[PDB]
Amino acid sequence: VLSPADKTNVKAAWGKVGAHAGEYGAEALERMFLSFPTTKTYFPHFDLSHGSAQVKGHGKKVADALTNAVAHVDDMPNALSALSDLHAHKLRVDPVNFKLLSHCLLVTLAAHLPAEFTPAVHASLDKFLASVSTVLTSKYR
Amino acid sequence: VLSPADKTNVKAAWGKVGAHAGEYGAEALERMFLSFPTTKTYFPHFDLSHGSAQVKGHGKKVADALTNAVAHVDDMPNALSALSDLHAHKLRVDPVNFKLLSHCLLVTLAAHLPAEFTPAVHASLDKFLASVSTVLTSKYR
Amino acid sequence: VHLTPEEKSAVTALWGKVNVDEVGGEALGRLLVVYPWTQRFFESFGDLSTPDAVMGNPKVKAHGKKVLGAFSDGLAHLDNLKGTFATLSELHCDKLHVDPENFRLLGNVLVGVLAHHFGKEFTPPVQAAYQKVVAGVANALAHKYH
Amino acid sequence: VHLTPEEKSAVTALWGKVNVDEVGGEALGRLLVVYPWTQRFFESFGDLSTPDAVMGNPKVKAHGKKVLGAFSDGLAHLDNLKGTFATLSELHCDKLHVDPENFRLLGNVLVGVLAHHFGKEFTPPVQAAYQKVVAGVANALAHKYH
Ligand code: HEM
Ligand code: HEM
Ligand code: HEM
Ligand code: HEM
Repeated sequence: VLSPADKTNVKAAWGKVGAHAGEYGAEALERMFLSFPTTKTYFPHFDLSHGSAQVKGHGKKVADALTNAVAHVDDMPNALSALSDLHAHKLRVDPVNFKLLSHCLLVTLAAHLPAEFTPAVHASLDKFLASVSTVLTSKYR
Repeated sequence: VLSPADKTNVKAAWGKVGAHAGEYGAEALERMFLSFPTTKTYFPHFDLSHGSAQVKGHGKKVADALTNAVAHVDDMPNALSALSDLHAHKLRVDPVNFKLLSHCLLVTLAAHLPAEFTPAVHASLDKFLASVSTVLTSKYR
Repeated sequence: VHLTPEEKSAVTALWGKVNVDEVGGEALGRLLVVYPWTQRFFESFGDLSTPDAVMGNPKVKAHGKKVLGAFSDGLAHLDNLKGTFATLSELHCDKLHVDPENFRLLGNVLVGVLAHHFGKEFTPPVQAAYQKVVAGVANALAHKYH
Repeated sequence: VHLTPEEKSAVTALWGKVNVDEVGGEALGRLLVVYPWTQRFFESFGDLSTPDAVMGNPKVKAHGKKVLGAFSDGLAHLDNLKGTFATLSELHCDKLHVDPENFRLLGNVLVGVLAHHFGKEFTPPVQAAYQKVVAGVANALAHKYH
């Protein structure tokens, strides 16, 4: 579960992301396609070229779903309801894959938040990405 | 989430384990150390040889724990509060090992319940063990 | 894969008694009931909304027998899992878009099925030799991914 | 491991700028904070009660530099990590009883660290190259488990 401090810590790092979310989000996805190339099996109908509009848009959608979760940290299931349904019933993405993106996102924040990515901010972020992943996977079966 | 049918399927199945629960516990540990050798890393103090009374008695404790899990299917976090503090703050077993025992445990049930190990029954049990694993690993961080 | 004389003997002996038709089918069906998300690759297969439905569907049975039959040839070429499955690895990657994690999930349900089928005869040591086989097949398959 | 010439040069060049001891201590320190169950091996290092305690601990730091120097000598032998890490692998299994998952944990915490240290120089392709190196090492360290 997320402790009080965890929430303060996400809300702080994320605030800092500010307007770049969409950009960060696109960077994460490309980090993932390069690192874990099996994750591409889920995007066969995307142009996964670098700078592709497809990747940049989806990047922005991802980041928006994250800001929202950040906004409704005390109520994620609710806040992501529509999203867990989609991933569960439509995309049917194997739960392993959520670890992979979370990792890639964490690397993305690291590279862009020198001053803020303290060991404790890092732990709280790792946890929140775990919870986001658990909420999104919860209706799979 | 455990649906009323999953609950019914679990009670049902576990009920046929009956008195063999401990016996099945041990066999599960056993399949576990031979299948996934890395898990032995946590019992360097046990005689892991076949017939080992330490395995046997450990098998029995696990089993009894699952029994108590079944009995309290609606309030597992409470019923397993002590086990979760233990695995998390003392043993500190990597979460990834909960999956490996859960599999060896499904495997043992299958091999002993040729009639009740229906595909449906197979899914409610795996649901059940993944929740039990979730509970035990909920206080790690 | 590397298996002790003991392990090959146990793998192969159990395999001689497996009905590739019945087992393939059970294995595939149980994949789709236990981990429903895998149903995304078989959109064009029939009703898959019920365990009865899955388990009773001719297309699933059909597929199962083909998977197992493929698996069977790996067994026979335990020494060269990679070279044996390279073509099907490329198939599943470039044409099918199957996340190789599914290989794993299948490898596990197969163990479960042999266990259910064989009971006692599927002993800890026998399980272990099969756990290795399936892991090997799942890696020979994920091998051409890129 | 399996690295194109370009990937090797990439790995080799950033590495040239790492302060081994500093990063070593950071990664290890970060491991103990992010994934606290890893602390189980380090009870004789003393206070690990807070993130500050962990990061400030001379024992963690000293342990970090030893782990990172070995990793570092590893790079010289990308061609044969299994060769290079065989004894150590034997040690973590037989005498330390370190579950090879921890290695996978450190590998990723390490990547996080490189990313935080180098920022923008840590591009998506630099990350990929590193991700192969770290999975290769963790594999090589787990090969003699039994
Ligand atoms: C925290 C993790 C994730 C979040 C917040 C997330 C969020 C989203 C959102 C908001 C959408 C689109 C909804 C709309 O169109 O507005 C979506 C779609 C999608 N996601 Fe996820 N997602 C996550 C993880 C994953 C992972 C791990 C994968 C697979 C590797 C995945 C694959 C997909 C695909 C293929 C689509 C549809 C793309 C298209 O065809 O438009 N997602 N996700
Ligand atoms: C549902 C899964 C599990 C259940 C129900 C369970 C239950 C138990 C119980 C009842 C105890 C003894 C506590 C006491 O005597 O107060 C125990 C201890 C222990 N467990 Fe677990 N356990 C689970 C999973 C794990 C896993 C996956 C591992 C590692 C591979 C693990 C490693 C240990 C060890 C090392 C101990 C202490 C053994 C000794 O030194 O006496 N457990 N567990
Ligand atoms: C694990 C070992 C596997 C083996 C050896 C294997 C082998 C095969 C074979 C031999 C074919 C058909 C080509 C022919 O008709 O000769 C095939 C097709 C296929 N496989 Fe795999 N398979 C495996 C697992 C999987 C898994 C886990 C999935 C996803 C659940 C999958 C998805 C597919 C699909 C969708 C097709 C084509 C179906 C169609 O065209 O109707 N396979 N596979
Ligand atoms: C690439 C990953 C790693 C490498 C290269 C590595 C390397 C080393 C080396 C070189 C030593 C000392 C060898 C000797 O005294 O002969 C060692 C000791 C040790 N390592 Fe590892 N290590 C790794 C990961 C880890 C992890 C992740 C853990 C636990 C979370 C760990 C736990 C230990 C412990 C407890 C010792 C003994 C410390 C002592 O007795 O002073 N190692 N490691």
